[PDB]
Amino acid sequence: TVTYTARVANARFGGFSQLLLLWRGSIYKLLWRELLCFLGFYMALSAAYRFVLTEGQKRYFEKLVIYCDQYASLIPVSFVLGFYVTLVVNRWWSQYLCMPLPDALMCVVAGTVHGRDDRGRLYRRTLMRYAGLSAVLILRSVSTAVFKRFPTIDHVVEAGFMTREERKKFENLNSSYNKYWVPCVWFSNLAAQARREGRIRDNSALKLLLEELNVFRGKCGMLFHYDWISVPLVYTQVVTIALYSYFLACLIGRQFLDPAQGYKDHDLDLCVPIFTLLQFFFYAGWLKVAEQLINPFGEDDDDFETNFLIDRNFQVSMLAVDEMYDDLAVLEKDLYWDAYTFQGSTF
Amino acid sequence: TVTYTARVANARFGGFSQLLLLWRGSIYKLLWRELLCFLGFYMALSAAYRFVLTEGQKRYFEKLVIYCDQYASLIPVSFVLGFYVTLVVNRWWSQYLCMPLPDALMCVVAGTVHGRDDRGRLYRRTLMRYAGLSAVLILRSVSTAVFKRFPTIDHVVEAGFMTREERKKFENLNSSYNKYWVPCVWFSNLAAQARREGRIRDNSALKLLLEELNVFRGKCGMLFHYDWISVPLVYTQVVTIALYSYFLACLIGRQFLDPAQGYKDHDLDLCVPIFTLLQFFFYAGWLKVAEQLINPFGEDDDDFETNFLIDRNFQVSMLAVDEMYDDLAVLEKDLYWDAYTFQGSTF
Amino acid sequence: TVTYTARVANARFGGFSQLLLLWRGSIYKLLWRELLCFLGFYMALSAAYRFVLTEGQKRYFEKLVIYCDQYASLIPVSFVLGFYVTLVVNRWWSQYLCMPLPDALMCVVAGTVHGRDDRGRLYRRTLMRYAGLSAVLILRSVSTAVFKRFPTIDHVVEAGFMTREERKKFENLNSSYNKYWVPCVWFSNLAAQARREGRIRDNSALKLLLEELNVFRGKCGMLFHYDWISVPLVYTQVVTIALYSYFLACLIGRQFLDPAQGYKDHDLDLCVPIFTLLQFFFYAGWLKVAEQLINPFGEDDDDFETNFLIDRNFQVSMLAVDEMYDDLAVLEKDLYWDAYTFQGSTF
Amino acid sequence: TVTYTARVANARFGGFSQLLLLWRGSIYKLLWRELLCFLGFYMALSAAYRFVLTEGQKRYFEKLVIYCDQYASLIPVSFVLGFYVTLVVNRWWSQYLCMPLPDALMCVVAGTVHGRDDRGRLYRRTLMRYAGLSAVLILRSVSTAVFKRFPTIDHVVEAGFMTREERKKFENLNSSYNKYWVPCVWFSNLAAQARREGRIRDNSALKLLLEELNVFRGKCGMLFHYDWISVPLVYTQVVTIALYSYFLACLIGRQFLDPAQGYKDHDLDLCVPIFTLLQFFFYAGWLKVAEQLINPFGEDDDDFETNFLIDRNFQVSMLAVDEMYDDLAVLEKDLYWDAYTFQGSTF
Amino acid sequence: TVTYTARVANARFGGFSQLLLLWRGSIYKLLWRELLCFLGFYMALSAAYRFVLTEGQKRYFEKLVIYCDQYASLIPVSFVLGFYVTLVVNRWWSQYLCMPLPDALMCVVAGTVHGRDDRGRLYRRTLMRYAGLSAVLILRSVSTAVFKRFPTIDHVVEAGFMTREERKKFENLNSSYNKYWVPCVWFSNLAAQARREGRIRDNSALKLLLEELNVFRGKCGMLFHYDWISVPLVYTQVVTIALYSYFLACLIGRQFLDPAQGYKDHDLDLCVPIFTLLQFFFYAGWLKVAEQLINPFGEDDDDFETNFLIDRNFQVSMLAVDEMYDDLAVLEKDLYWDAYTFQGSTF
Ligand SMILES: C[C@@H]1CC[C@@]2(OC1)O[C@H]1C[C@H]3[C@@H]4CC=C5C[C@@H](OCCC(CO)CO)CC[C@]5(C)[C@H]4CC[C@]3(C)[C@H]1[C@@H]2C
Ligand SMILES: C[C@@H]1CC[C@@]2(OC1)O[C@H]1C[C@H]3[C@@H]4CC=C5C[C@@H](OCCC(CO)CO)CC[C@]5(C)[C@H]4CC[C@]3(C)[C@H]1[C@@H]2C
Ligand SMILES: [Ca+2]
Ligand SMILES: [Ca+2]
Ligand SMILES: [Ca+2]
Ligand SMILES: [Ca+2]
Ligand SMILES: [Ca+2]
Ligand SMILES: [Cl-]
Repeated sequence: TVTYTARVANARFGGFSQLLLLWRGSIYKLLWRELLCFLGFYMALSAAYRFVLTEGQKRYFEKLVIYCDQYASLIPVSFVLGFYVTLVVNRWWSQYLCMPLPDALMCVVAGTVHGRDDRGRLYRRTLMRYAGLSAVLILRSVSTAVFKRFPTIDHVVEAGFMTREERKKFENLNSSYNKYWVPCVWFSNLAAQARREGRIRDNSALKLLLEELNVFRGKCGMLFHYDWISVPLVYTQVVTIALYSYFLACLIGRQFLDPAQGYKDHDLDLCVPIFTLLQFFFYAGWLKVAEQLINPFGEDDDDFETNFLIDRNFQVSMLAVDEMYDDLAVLEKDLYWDAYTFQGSTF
Repeated sequence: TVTYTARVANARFGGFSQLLLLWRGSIYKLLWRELLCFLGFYMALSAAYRFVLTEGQKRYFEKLVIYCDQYASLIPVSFVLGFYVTLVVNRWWSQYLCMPLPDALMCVVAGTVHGRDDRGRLYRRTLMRYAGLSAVLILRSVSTAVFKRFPTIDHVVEAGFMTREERKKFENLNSSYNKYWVPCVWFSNLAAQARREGRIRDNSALKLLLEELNVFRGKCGMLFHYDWISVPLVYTQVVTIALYSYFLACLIGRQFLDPAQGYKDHDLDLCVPIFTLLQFFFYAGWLKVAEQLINPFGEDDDDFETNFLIDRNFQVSMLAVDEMYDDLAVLEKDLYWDAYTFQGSTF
Repeated sequence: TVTYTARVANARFGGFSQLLLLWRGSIYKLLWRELLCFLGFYMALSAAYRFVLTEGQKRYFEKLVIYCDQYASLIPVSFVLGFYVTLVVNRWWSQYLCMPLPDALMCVVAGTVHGRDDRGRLYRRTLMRYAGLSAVLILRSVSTAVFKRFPTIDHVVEAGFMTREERKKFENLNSSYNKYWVPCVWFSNLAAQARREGRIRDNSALKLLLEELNVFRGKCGMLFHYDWISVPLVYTQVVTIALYSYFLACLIGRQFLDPAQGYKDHDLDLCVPIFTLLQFFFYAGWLKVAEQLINPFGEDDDDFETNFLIDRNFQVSMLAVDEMYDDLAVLEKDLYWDAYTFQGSTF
Repeated sequence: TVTYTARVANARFGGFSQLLLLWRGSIYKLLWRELLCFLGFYMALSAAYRFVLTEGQKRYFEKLVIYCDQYASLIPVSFVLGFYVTLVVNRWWSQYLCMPLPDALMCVVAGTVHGRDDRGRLYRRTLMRYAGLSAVLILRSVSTAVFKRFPTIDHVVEAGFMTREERKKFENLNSSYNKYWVPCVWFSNLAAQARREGRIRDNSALKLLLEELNVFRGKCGMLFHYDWISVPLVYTQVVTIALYSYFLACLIGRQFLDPAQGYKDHDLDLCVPIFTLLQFFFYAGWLKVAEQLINPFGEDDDDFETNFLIDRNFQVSMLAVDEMYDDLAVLEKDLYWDAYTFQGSTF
Repeated sequence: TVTYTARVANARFGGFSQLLLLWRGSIYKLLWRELLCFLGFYMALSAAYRFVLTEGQKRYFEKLVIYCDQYASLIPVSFVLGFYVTLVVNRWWSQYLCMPLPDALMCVVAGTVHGRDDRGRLYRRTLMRYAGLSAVLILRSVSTAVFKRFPTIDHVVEAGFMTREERKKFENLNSSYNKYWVPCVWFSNLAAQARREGRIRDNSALKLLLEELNVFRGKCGMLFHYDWISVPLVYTQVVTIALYSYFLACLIGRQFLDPAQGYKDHDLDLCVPIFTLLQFFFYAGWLKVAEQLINPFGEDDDDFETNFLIDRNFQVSMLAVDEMYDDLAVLEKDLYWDAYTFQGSTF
């Protein structure tokens, strides 16, 4: 993730111009290789036309150039690319919203799972750790960065998310499917035990805990579903073929022809297809943004900070339910007990 | 479902090019027959024009070709196809989200339906099996693959989803409508019996069970509703007619005319309508993707893995509520009891 | 509703071609009269030009034809029609989702309203009947088919949805507004009485009943709101005028002119405006689909099966809460007590 | 609101033609003045060109007309207008859904706030009146029609929504912000008092009451938010300027030039820019529909019936919670105790 | 925020014309500098062409002007700008809806946290202050205006949102991440203490309090998420480059050429590119609106009134839970105890 929200807080005279100087997360970084390849093929064709081909071959090449310039418009590149990019961006933001966060759960646990003794600390810490462990399991399933951080379950155990007895129980479970859900079942069982023990003081608190657990588990499952059900491969293939075929057609039909032949709209030889290069920049860049966003759990610059989120979530959960439990400041009268640096339209 | 999420985790230089070599779930697999038929008709017309027709017939054919090339644009193919494909894709993802999953229910059941004896196991297993049975009934109603797997209720009984006494009760029920909802009513009655027996320890736990059951049942009903209320037949007919009429018009108007006649934009005979073939590829492929996605419960490559989901859901449910019930590891102090391979914009 | 979901389960070679042979719910059925009228006016104009008008009148008519062919594009028909049709289709699916269903309520009632005696049956049956009666009242308010089935409240009483004492109470209520909500208030009062009687065993069950009742009542009210707040009349008028004016302009400007005059793009007299007829087919058909979908509660082929849904809902509700109450098969060990015809991307 | 839902229940041969004869809520009513002004300016320019200007001035005017006809397309009128109108329509339907309705609250109150004596009637009536009063306060804040009906709080008191003691408490509250929320706090306090008194029999009923109250209050607040956060003024200014500049350009460039000069596409003087008038009709009408819908709480024909809704809501609430409380017909066996005027795709 | 909702309550003859005279929040204010710069560069180029260049240089410049006028259309400015602006506007309204409001919480607290003594006042005031403090912490994290108002935590303490003992606890918490969530954990702990003390009379009231707290905390977290996950930098760069390159191309290709050369569509020298200036106005203004809306928490005219909302929320919360607690007017019979200044379609 490359944040620039502060740089654009106000609409200024040089508003988005200063963002053109950024390299990390930029279009230049994603596109300079493809732009160089396109320019190289174009200049190879141009050099062949200018220096290699004979006169009759040049006339045939000019006819082919005019033909391909005229009929390259039949490719619905904008049509297919717009549909694809809209689909990808919608999936991208939805996938970000699907990352499980322990904040609601840690608030409920701190308010509902009681006891200053070691057993209450154990209960709260273990419930939050089960939530974090489910998040880690699904994230290493769906994110290449998290997988590189946790390539084995041994790594997860060594990171403190799973104990060794829990590891024995986890691997002893007979299932051929992804086991990210197992800590959620552990959470339900442990919450039931805590309620039966009296650590959870009422059935409504247990119900609230289970509801928040199910929200968290639903987010994990939604991450799994997005990972499994890709954007349909046929759409990806079609948009890739549209871009490729259109720009090969442009490699042919955007060539500068000899102005001495008097071809219409061919009388200025600039030797560099600046507008064709710009059009490639925009269309291929749109496709590259979809390429980067289609799996936001990879290791692109603008891909989500999954490992950072894991660390933040674990630290904040443990702070909230262990250090902060029953640790309020004394009830104090505030400053305005006895009370800077629109009403409506029709009034 | 053809997953390629890992292949596109990062935006690479050969980003989507390597996906063009895939055959299963590809545009080539869905479109090669139609492309061959279009090319065959085009070449039949071209051969007739080149070898069969007389000179005056050729002149009339050339006039007709110019006319149809000019006025084929009056067909709003892009207009109708874009609307249709957007509608289909939205319905497709919504339908995937409507498939019932037992994960929330299994967590609630494991946390709320109690007893290590055989009767508690029976309660938990039977509740999860009722959920799975409702899912199977609606899926065999709406999915051709699931129907081929369960062509009769006898098959459902032999798969273990329904017992024979339950089969007698099920077929003895007098209804002319789909009975997918019956196991949900069985679930409500059994949950009430469990609460009355004391296996469910509180009324809030029963309420949570019923709420999750109603979420599951609503997903089953939404599957039924999507199956019943098709995309309006008139839209399908209109987009099919638009594509067909436009490409018959192109079969006429994209023909290569004799360059000796000096017709404008007709001076290069390439003998193969490469750009017309590409345009057919893209437009007919868009329509074929809608065709494949319109019923995502069939047996296309990218159709949903309904039978796999049935098997996974049943196995995971039975694991969660029977093997994993009250089977926690002992409460253990974690690694960070005494504590790898952004704050905000305005700060 | 004309369902064809099974016919399109798989994307086949003759995928959507076989749907072109359907008549019920088809574009041909909705559009053949308008297409005939357009063709008749076109041929009347063509006959007048070919046989009636003098030479100077023909020259003026040709100038007018060229003018209207050129400047008919100034009408933003595609612009207005696309907006209108998207709005209509979104409202259409939302309206289908707003039809009240008793399934959640019948599950809750079967699980919460208890007693095998006649009084418990009376309670459950009456609660489900109040829900069904509210649905019937709003549906006959908003659906012409349901109104034809229930043109008076006497018809509703004779159908068994309302008793005669309930009819006296209902008509004795002093209100000038639609009374569809009255059975929902009856439902709340009866649920409160059942809880006070002990038939509902706990306050959380009563709360769940009231929440599901409020979901049902909200769906009825949303049906009323969609019926009241039409698509803005000005949009309907504007799109109708756009279509009409554009196609009158085409009646003028698509006429075949005498090829002997050497007008550009006028040298082939086909005598039948096949592409203009196709364009009318597509644009007027789009408008006709919006026309049919704008009120999905009428008696069009693809309009919702409201009376079928009423009958199904009543039958299923009465089955669920009366025949199926406390009628479980004995708890039996399933087939897999001692256990046919993807893990993740980063693994 | 101008309802025509019944007129379009079925797609008929004269489907939308009969809606063109309506005047209230029509495009003609909203647009005839602007259309007359545009036509008057056009005819003033045409008269000046035809009768006033000299020959050289006519030649310069013709050159200017050709220039402005060519380059008026550079104004992205369709681009900006489509975005703006989509935004406005989405906000419009969302704003309608945000109007608070007391139906859920009246059902809950009738089912939960008990007592046939005068005190129970007082409780139920006062709770529903607090809800209605909050609705009235926010509506007179946001709706000009409701403000004209209630220009002072004295008018609200005289309408029976607020008592005089409540008026003293209301105006004695020290706040510079809109006080629409005050009756909701009164509602919470009164519900707590009723529960403490025993009129509300259980804590779950109180919780349900507070949840429905918070839904109602959230709808009131959402009305306030929509009133405050307008569609960004810069979008309104930009679309207004786009329309105005484009149609001034058309006033210049759509003028009929002397056909004797042989200007291309200028050889038929119709003296009336029928297609330009139609284009103005459609584009300016689109803008006028956005103008009417942007504040749906004004006094346009298609603006919401806010005062009617206030009256209906108050009457129905008082009927539901006072006249209908504990006023059920005796539990009676229905007609089908001993039982007119689709199963699935894969079956 | 620049509200003009009242000015557009009705669609009037001078409907949006009167909004063109506004300066604050206007397009003129956001765009006059860029428009002046574009016009200055255009006139510099025009002066060079008219007065500086030689005849052969003029001919080459004219050829370049024609080339750039023709091929500047290859830049998909409308394509990229429309996508970007739609994304920005959707994020903008979602971000407004994400601002936390204490209204639901203050209603619940006033109805559930009891006691007229000083301790009950302390409880209610402190809970509402914790909510407000969480809102302030996240807002100063995400909003530059709120940060300028609260550049240090000392400023927050001096504003009364945080006490000094709470400040010691807050800074003593060991975390490297944003601590906006800490007052929510304080809220949960204090609510648990109040329930254990008997100030909260039932477990369902505590559950409702925790649910509303979690809604509030989720809104704060969603503000953090929107601040962190910017609109992808590559989209911003691409749209900025598209606009810039297109309008530099127009600086070249919109130049008025010498009409004596007889270039087609170059025969009227107006010396001022009025239509090019208008096109720049619209396209660059669209981009500037996205620029202003992309971070709606800055200090633009139409940016949200975050500090006003902070003050309003705190004042209203303290009024609702302290001044208004258990302060009802006596239950009084209303005016209509013994009872001004549509039924359905199918009836
Ligand atoms: C861009 C993409 C990559 C490269 C490439 O694909 C697309 O670009 C294509 C363009 C082709 C050339 C077009 C024109 C001619 C003239 C012809 O002359 C006929 C005889 C003559 C004598 O009188 C009649 O007038 C000889 C062949 C030649 C040079 C083609 C060679 C192959 C080329 C380079 C193709 C190559 C594979
Ligand atoms: C399609 C919709 C329904 C029908 C209809 O509306 C639109 O279509 C319109 C077309 C009109 C005709 C256009 C051309 C001429 C030539 C003119 O000749 C001038 C003199 C001449 C002598 O030298 C100068 O050259 C005489 C009149 C005539 C025939 C029009 C008659 C009315 C018609 C049929 C209109 C009719 C009401
Ligand atoms: Ca990525
Ligand atoms: Ca399929
Ligand atoms: Ca209809
Ligand atoms: Ca209005
Ligand atoms: Ca801003
Ligand atoms: Cl609850």
